[PDB]
Amino acid sequence: LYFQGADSCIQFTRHASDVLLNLNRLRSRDILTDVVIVVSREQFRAHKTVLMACSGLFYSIFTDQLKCNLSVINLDPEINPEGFCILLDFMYTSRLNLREGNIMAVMATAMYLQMEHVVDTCRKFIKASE
Amino acid sequence: LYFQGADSCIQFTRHASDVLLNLNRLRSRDILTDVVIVVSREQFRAHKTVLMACSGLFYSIFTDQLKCNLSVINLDPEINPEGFCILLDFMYTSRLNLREGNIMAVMATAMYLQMEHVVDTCRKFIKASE
Ligand SMILES: Cn1c(=O)c2c(c3cc(Nc4ccnc(Cl)c4C#N)ccc31)N[C@@H](C1CC1)C(F)(F)CO2
Ligand SMILES: Cn1c(=O)c2c(c3cc(Nc4ccnc(Cl)c4C#N)ccc31)N[C@@H](C1CC1)C(F)(F)CO2
Ligand SMILES: [Cl-]
Ligand SMILES: [Cl-]
Repeated sequence: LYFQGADSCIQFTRHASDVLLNLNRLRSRDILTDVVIVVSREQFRAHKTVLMACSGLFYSIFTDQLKCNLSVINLDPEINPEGFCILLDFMYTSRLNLREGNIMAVMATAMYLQMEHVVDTCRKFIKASE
Repeated sequence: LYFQGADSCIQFTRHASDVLLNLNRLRSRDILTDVVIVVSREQFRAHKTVLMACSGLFYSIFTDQLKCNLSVINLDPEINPEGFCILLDFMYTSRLNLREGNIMAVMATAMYLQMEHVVDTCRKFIKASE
């Protein structure tokens, strides 16, 4: 449940994961979602704070004085919707559903979105299959 | 960095804590904060999604069709501002700064805010000092 942290302060082991679980439940129920990400013919509702916390691209967009107030964000039409969906799920769950059939699209999408450790992980899995 | 989850899916160990760290950085810079919590003469800016994810009281308030749109929320004037501050910091960090001089106020505030495991932890620490 809790432990003594290195800073001599009480820390709750599952707190961060339980907060993320609740943020994903709010997303699933469309509660307090404040942006729709458009990827070709597909739309994905989300919370800007979670997107900024998980992506260098979204962090840049939503800290821009003009774009921070947009309710619709259109991604590059070359982005694969399934690749984006897999990464949005990862943002809200810490689970990345990589498969042989989606890894190239997930990697290209993570490069565009500036999610470096995901890109590095994709490169390592690709290197193992060559 | 990552591991094979029980659901045979790749999971990133530090993802949830790193997201929470970024949400606290946005709070510290007042980025995308969408509510001010008023506690007697003190004001605390925050993100409604994080408050709802961490409190039964805030979850009820921000799911109410009328209150979900309020930009200012006034707490009961009997709530101690320091106790609220300690709990808001806990929400964004997983670290609870309990001390002999603040534990009663933190416990009463956590009861009001419906943060059960925090209340239980406070009760256990109080029981040890009697
Ligand atoms: C480059 N980059 C990544 O490669 C990356 C990111 C990531 C996040 C920001 N956002 C921030 C940076 C710094 N400060 C502030 Cl307030 C914010 C905010 N808000 C920026 C660049 C990023 N986030 C992680 C999650 C934390 C775990 C991710 F795994 F989802 C993908 O990897
Ligand atoms: C009663 N109660 C607590 O006692 C409690 C809570 C807590 C949260 C909600 N919020 C939700 C519930 C269910 N579903 C959805 Cl979408 C939401 C949302 N959003 C409700 C009741 C709660 N949150 C945890 C953090 C998760 C770790 C806390 F540690 F900060 C304090 O303990
Ligand atoms: Cl302990
Ligand atoms: Cl592994």
